[PDB]
Amino acid sequence: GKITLYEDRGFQGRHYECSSDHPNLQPYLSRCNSASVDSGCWMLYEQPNYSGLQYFLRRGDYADHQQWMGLSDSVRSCRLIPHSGSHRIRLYEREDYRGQMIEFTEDCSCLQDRFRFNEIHSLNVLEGSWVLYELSNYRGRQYLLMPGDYRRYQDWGATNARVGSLRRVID
Repeated sequence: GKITLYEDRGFQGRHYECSSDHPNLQPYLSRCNSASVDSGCWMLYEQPNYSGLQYFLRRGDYADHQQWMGLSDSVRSCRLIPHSGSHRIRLYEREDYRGQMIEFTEDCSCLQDRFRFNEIHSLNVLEGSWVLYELSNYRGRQYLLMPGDYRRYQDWGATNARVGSLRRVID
């Protein structure tokens, strides 16, 4: 993967190129207003050490932060999301993997068309990396999920449990 991040809008000002996860971009860039993704799938974070608001970016050019749906010019850590060949996830109605459950191996643009819960309170990533979204059609807050256990909603970094769509990360 390769991404170039620029301080100024329209691919200007001081820039910095990443090829791996970077937990602290502050020594190399004091703001981020445009980005170019040459390869791979990336997650940008508003705060350092993979903290704060998250934004998914795929191969392409982003002339301003609103183009990746950011609300500010704070990008302070990033992750190169790992490729997978298969994806499988389970979502649960309540904490600790109880209540009604649903599984996906495809993208789901609208969770409520399959499930009947505006909120999801635990989940299991069995394969592949996924971006979870607060709202249907891949809108609202974004949360990266990677293979592993998520037993409450605060484990994917949310402060609420709204989930309305789910996308597989693919290159």
